[PDB]
Amino acid sequence: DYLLPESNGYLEPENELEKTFKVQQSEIKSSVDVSTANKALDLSLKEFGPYHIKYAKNGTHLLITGRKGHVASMDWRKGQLRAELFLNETCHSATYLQNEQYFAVAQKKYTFIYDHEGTELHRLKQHIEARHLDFLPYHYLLVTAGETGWLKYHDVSTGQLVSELRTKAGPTMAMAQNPWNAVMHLGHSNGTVSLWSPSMPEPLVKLLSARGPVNSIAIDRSGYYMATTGADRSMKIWDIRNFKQLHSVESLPTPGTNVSISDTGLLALSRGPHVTLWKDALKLSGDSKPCFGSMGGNPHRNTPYMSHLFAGNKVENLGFVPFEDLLGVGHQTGITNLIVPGAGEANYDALELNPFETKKQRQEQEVRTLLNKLPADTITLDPNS
Amino acid sequence: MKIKTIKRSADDYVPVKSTQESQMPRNLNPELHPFERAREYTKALNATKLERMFAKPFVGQLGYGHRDGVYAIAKNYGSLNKLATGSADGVIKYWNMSTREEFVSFKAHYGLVTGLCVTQNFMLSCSDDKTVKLWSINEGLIRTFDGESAFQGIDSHRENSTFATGGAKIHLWDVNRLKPVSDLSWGADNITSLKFNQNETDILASTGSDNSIVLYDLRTNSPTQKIVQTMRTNAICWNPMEAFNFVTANEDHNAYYYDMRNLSRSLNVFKDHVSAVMDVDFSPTGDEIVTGSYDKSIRIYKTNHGHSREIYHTKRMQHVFQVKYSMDSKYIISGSDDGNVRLWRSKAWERSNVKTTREKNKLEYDEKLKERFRHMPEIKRISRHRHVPQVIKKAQEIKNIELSSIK
Amino acid sequence: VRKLKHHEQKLLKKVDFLEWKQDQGHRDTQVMRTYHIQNREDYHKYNRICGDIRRLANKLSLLPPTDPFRRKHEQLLLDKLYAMGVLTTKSKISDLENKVTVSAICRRRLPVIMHRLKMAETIQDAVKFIEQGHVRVGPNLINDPAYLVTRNMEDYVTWVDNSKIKKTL
RNA sequence: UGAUCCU
RNA sequence: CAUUGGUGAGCAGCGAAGGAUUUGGUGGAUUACUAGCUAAUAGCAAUCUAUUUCAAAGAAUUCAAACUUGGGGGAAUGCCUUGUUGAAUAUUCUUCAAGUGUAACCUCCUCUCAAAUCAG
Repeated sequence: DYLLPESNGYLEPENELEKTFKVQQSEIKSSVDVSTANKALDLSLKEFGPYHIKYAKNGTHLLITGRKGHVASMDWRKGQLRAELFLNETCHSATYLQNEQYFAVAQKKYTFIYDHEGTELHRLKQHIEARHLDFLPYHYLLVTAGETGWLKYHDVSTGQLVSELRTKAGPTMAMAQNPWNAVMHLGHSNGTVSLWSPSMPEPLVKLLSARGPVNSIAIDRSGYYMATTGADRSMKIWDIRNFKQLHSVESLPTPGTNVSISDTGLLALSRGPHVTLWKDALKLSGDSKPCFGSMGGNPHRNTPYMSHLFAGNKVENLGFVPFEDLLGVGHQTGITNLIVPGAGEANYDALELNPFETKKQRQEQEVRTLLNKLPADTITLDPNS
Repeated sequence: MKIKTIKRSADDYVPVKSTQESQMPRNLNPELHPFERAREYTKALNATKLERMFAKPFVGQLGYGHRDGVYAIAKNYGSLNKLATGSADGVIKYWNMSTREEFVSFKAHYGLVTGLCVTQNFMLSCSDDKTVKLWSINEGLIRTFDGESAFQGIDSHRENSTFATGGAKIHLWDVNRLKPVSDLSWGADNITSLKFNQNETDILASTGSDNSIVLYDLRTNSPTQKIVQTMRTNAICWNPMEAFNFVTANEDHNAYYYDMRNLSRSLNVFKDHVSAVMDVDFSPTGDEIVTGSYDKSIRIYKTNHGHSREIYHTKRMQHVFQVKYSMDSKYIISGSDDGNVRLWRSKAWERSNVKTTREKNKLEYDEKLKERFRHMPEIKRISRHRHVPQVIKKAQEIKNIELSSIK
Repeated sequence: VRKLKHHEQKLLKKVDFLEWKQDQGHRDTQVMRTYHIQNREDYHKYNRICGDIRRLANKLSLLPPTDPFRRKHEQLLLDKLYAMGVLTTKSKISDLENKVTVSAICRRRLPVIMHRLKMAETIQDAVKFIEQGHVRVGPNLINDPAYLVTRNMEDYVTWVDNSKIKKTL
């Protein structure tokens, strides 16, 4: 416990009169240290479509996918850029599967698996739609939910299809994989998120999450609380460990396009022109219920921790850097990294992921993970069963 | 409005010198570490499949061995490097475990030798033609001890520099003596084997050719107990660790391990083998018993489990007649009817290399994992398994058939 | 990726990241190599029809043999596929499953046609000339390099008039 | 752990 | 000799305080101009926060839901379907077969060309 060398950043009001959420990002960029203040990027690439964002599980490479033709893998911290592909088919998402050397893009029809340089490795005959393209490196399993009812699991270690699960739910409106559990979460128009394992052809458990369609879903690091948003201007705080929505934030001004969860407990809600993050909102009490406005400054009622409004955009998606305190918000013209104080964890474990990794360390670690892949039957509702 | 962020500081995690190794900050928070069962399970399965890939028991033989067949192997109990092998022709051959070559060899007996045993180097070769001969290791035939029985056995004794013979009658000799001191018999029959225990060395275990086990006490010059067993017994071994229990090998394909306090109930039974188990030998740890059959096969198993975790066989050895365990618990010497004494591992994956402490701590961790992931079935199919020969697999099938007809 | 060890190899028995069985040996790319098609999906735009040839060629082989519709419709298939030149011969019926490749329909492509006629030196130089707007098929200058040209249209490809590469030859 | 083939 | 080739010298000739070339960057147009942001009848634009929350309104194919699959084989192991068997309480689940059943899962094809070189 005392070996833990680095401690989180904080944000403190210092008055009741002074307010926490009112800080702006140019105002933040004054006091943050120079490399960390400079780690906020403004990539306005206004020519192509709205931009999809994903950092790798280590923050070392950023992958972006504009809706029209852009596919871009930068070695994000440095000036290096690996991939810049212009496919005139339209794309939806992308993820690095194992390392920055191999990634996968979610196109109009077919998923593509791709080299760092931008070369074509593997076009999938299957995956005939691809809306959410997500990965779990602990099974080496690219799990993809298109606009189809089905859900496809490709084991890119072997390079073969594991399984394909028809939901009977229709087009997938959301998918968030569980880091702690590797159960997949699919969200559809009935207000229903289904938990999934590749073995079980019926879902593990269905959840009538909200009314209307599922806008998005996002899961804790601990796998305890998953924050779900419907298109009904509502966001539920599901505690998966006992399958209860802790708080039901009703009547947003606009339904959130996405939700995202940091490591230390931050929650990101992006209505699209606005991005708003709460601190410690996932806890058990309804005092920790995330609320927009606490009248009278009552400590029980909970205000948002950090706010932002995008002027000329309706942003697409967002994702924290997993070890740093920023979050990449993909807007129509591009990418902002909005600086949080305490979102990411300060003390990573190198033996799990390496944010500072040599290429020789990388090819050691890749072989280490491929030795430690699990075959797909081990995806279960509990890791420990 | 206190504004504070995370700073990696770009110097702690990435070191100054180019020759300096990386700093490796760890957080053992379980949220960072998702799979404590499954990833450790896959490491254990990798280790078990690797130990099936690291299943290379064979080292080599000792020299070119006997032409006529090894029947008894003596080991000097101080000498970890040297050993002795007696042939039914009568040629005694002495080997060094480093060189694996004949240190010295002698035309001992024109009859068979039945046992070689070592007490002051000094070797003692018991015959079929009523003669034991005393040889020294650098020359030959110091003194021959002539007895009235054709010598069905021998055993050494460290204290008072003594050795008894096994025969029709067991009669205890000394080094200086040419006639024995005292001759013992519980029952009036020829005795197949003898063994002094090593600690509280005065006690002896004496098999009996008409299905007998006697426990001889040198302090009384009289046996102190005898259980008349079902079938006759081949050979014996006292554990060097426990010093009051011993395993013996029986005429049926079964080895029984008995206790000096209670012979009326055995400590244990072991029946993986398919023929008359020739020889047993016990680890200096006291962990595992290794036993060689009349069948062309040896087997290693631990004392408490009771079933063969390890089985040894190959092409050019048969009816092995003898198996002798290490001084250092690391390698078993294996005598042959085929005459050639092979050097075999105690564990085929355990290697002689003194290990770098990265891989050594990893190997200790992996086998610790192998035990806490033991009784899972998918681990079990790789953990039991290795090739068994065709007739012996059929012979185990035959034994299961006959025991199924019995019940 | 690693020239991995003797001890690594046996544990990673079935894995690969370069040649997959769903990736079908990267066979399509070897045709995308030899004919230099711009988009990938042009291959699967031929191969989605190419099985559709065989899917009619197979079930017309399942009719009774002297079914007077069967021999007539197969002739109507084969005269059509012989006008487009995607098979060399028309006498046998067996080309409808053996000769119908993506490479055979892809060697009825436009720069393959000019590359046969040696107006161009290589294949990709003809593609560059179509992109430059130098070529025409009878009446029309064609901009598209991916032109399906029939056997009977093959005489109509000339250089376009007043050019700088028609005066080059 | 196992199970095929040829004189 | 035509050089109708340019170099090269030159000259006539043109010719206002230089001429000729080559390129970087940026701005302007490249469709016909009604302002920016937001939660939008309004507020903002130095700010929406210590009115943004109560309130109302808000839940069908009783489970319609691959309109998407290169083509042949098969499709062991899966699944699907009914046939058929047991259990629990009119339905799931155990068990089992029949399926020129099957976008899982196995192979064959969807490469070898009047392109060129090369012996004869």
